Amino acid sequence: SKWLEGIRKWYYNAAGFNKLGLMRDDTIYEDDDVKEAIRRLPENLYNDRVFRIKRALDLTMRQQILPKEQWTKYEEDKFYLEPYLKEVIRERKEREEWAKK
Amino acid sequence: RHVVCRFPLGPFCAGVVGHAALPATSESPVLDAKRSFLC
Amino acid sequence: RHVVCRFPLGPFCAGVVGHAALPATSESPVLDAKRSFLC
Amino acid sequence: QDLEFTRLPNGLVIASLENYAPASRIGLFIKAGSRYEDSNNLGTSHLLRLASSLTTKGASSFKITRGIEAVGGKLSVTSTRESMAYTVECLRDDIEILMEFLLNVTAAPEFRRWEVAALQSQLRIDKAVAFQNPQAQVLENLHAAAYRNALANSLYCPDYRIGKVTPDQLHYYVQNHFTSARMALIGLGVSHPVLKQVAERFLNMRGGLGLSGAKAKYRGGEIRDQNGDSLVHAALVAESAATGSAEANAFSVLQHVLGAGPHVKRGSNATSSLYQAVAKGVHQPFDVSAFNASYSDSGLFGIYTISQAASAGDVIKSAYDQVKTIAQGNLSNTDVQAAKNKLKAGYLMSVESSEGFLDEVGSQALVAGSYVQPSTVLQQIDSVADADVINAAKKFVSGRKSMAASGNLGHTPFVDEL
Amino acid sequence: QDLEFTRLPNGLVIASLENYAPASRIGLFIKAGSRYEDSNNLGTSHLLRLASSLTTKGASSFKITRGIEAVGGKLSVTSTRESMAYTVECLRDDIEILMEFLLNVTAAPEFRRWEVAALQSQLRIDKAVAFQNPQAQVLENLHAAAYRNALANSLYCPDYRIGKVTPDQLHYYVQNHFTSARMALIGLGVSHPVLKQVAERFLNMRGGLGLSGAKAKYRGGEIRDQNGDSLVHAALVAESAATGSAEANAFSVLQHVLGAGPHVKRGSNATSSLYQAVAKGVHQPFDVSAFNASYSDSGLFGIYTISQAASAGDVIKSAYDQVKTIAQGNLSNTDVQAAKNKLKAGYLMSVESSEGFLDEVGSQALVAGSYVQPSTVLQQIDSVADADVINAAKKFVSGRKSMAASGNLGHTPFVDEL
Repeated sequence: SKWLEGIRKWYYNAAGFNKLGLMRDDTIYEDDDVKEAIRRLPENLYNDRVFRIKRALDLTMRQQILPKEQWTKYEEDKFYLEPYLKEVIRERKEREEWAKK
Repeated sequence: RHVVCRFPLGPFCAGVVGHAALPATSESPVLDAKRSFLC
Repeated sequence: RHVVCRFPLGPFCAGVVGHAALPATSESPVLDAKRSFLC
Repeated sequence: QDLEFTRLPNGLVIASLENYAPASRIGLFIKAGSRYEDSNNLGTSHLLRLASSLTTKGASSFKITRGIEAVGGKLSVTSTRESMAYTVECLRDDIEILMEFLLNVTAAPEFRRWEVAALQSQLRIDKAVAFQNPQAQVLENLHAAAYRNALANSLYCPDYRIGKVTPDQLHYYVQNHFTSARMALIGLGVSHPVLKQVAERFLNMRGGLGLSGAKAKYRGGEIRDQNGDSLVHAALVAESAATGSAEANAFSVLQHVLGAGPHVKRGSNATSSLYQAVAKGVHQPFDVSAFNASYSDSGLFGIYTISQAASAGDVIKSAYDQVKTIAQGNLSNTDVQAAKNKLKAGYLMSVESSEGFLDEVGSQALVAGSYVQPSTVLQQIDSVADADVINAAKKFVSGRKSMAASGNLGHTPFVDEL
Repeated sequence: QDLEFTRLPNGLVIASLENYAPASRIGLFIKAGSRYEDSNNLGTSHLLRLASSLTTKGASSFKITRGIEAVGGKLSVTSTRESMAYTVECLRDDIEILMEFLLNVTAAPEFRRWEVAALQSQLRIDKAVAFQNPQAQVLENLHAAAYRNALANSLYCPDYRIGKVTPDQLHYYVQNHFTSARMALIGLGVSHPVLKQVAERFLNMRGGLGLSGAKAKYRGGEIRDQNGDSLVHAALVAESAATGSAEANAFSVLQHVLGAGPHVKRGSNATSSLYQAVAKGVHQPFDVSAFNASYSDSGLFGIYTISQAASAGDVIKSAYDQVKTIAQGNLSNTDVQAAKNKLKAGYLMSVESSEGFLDEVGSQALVAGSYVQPSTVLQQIDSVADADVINAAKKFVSGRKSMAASGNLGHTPFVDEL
């Protein structure tokens, strides 16, 4: 319940990708399914993701962190990529299930 | 009789082959039936 | 006058820049001048 | 047995014939097509025709393709300027599955952005393949010249619209034209109760007549292509009649008087009045025939000729003169009887194939209200008199004419010169 | 001094003006263009215009390019529908050098297969660059629609002819159109005897009065291009008088009555009758002027309108109504006088530049075979009466219409609807 929410928020703060302005779905490993999901993103979301990732890379190059008020809040972190990734994974699972028989 | 196939020649003027998906189009009665014979 | 240059607009509608070879074409008065006033 | 007909309360037509054939073929004829596009969404029907295999709310693209192929069935889309037919063919033991796919494709599409964007290039590929033969482009230009509002729209997406057909346009077109009243579910090798049940299951939604198409207006213009080919294809037509009416039968009999089909392979087209009329004047390889298009709003009757670039004009003149000869009352009764026999035999052979019969029944259910037996159609053809054919020829001669040519066009006449 | 105009025995016309300017400009105007192409050599004039720097009998392509660029000179070809003007401009001392190059380009061309084949793609590049602005496409369609032949040919090679212009066609064109009686050699900053000597040295081999094209036959058709652009460009014209006649002066005065173009940057074009007539009912971005093409055998006068896609019909009808009102006699003497002032000022400004003066003298030598002082041109301009302008407007209103449109169309009328 609220205990799980508290530990999840603590972990989100500890995993400092919000300190770089990134969102959770910007840090996922770009395997084949994630690449296909990115390919299906609408143009605005793709551009926003590209800029956020580039800014994070610049910050890590300078070994610096975004101002405290610019960190991505846990409650306002939107999982934009999750639906597309889920759809791609379902399609892959369907293809594999067909291949089994 | 109400198809665009008023005369059999002409309709099906252009239609692509296919399996499980094969679009086709139908213009109206046209020529190029005996065109091949002459030359 | 006996040139197709009837009004400043139109003739020399599509003249490409160049040096030592620069072809140009001339049609007749075709408006589009003062069109740029509004988007 | 006998074809069974039904009109559901929402307006959907259902026709079922049980011929006990090993293969069942089910079609869904929707009163969509190019004529129901406007200037802002040209080519939408082309992409819709190409997008039968895309993902639907019920089944995915992969599922649709694999499931249809597994039972060896075929899913096809045939689109004219006034109708789109989605047909599924397979062995009767496994028809229900295909029906679901069919009734998904036309009732719960999704038009996912990425799928449509991938499909865009297929528009250009299909257009190029279709235009590989000159008749397609010549007839497209002929419809563009003859009509101005609705039927002028081409069966193929315009070049500037290849990458611009958005999923929103496809959704709007489907929601406004794939309606219950605009649909008819025909089936060969199926029982009426199953067809009715599946229609209730899927085609219950999207009722009403849908978005109404604008009445076709006759333009009477001309379009010249100038593609530089040795052979010139020239079509010269005039507003003939609307399908179904007695004028349509008169124009059909007139077309078979002039001579449409080749009949005897490598033959001199002796019965074909146009071919023999042109032949005595032109000795180069030409081939000519009579064009006859019938639509709900209007129709176009005329002459379609192929000719050598140098002599093309002469050919057209000769052909035109021949029709004038018919228009002046020079029409033998034996010629009319032979044309009626040819028309009746051609119609009977058209509905011989399951494809032809299904398309005929779908067109009758969509344009008309019920299905008319072939005997009544033959009676209608027989009722046509010589005076009616002469009047049709007179109407073609007098009416303002639209022309479309493609070729060298150095010696091809204009409409005014005809 | 004044212009030294002279006609050579072979028919060649040489004119020279010594204005003592530091720069010297020599043009060779030839009565060759798209008008003098047939259906089999369409695009030949385009490639010929693009081929001013190919290898010749006297000099090679490398030699021509490097020699012209070394002295800083410029060689350009301006090809209108019925004329083609080569011109070399450089400093007064080096002009002689360029002169040779010029007369090697025209008198003794040498089209080598490899060079022409390499040049072929330049046709596509140049046509794309030209068609970047819609006015070019609309005008090509307008000339195709208005005329059946001759002037119907476009200034640019057809797409299907891009890679099919053989060197033999270029040789035939040059031989049959680059003849002495069809040429004129005009010079600024060049002494007359030197120009005569160079003309004798080069422009004597080819006998005059080459192959002559047919008279352009007015068609009065229509060509509507659906390209989905936000702005619709429409040109609605009718056959006016040929150049050099009094009625041509009347048509030009009428054009300046309606308004040829703006005289104030970002101005409202208050004196433009067409602009004010359209503005009264259209509150969107628009532009309307009077199109006036004057050719040797015929001419076109009409209205050119750029408008919104949904408002194109309103703009076209408003401009046509204004022209009709002028035709009925609603033309003030003050307006005619103002239009005459605009015409005289525009002509003097056009001939004010060196390029303008050169092209004007070349056109006069190629059409009338003689030079007319600007005072005589002004006297002819002011000799137009209000009655003449009203009659020209009547002729436009009561004449066969040819229209070319490009844009989203949909709300753009047809020629019959006007």
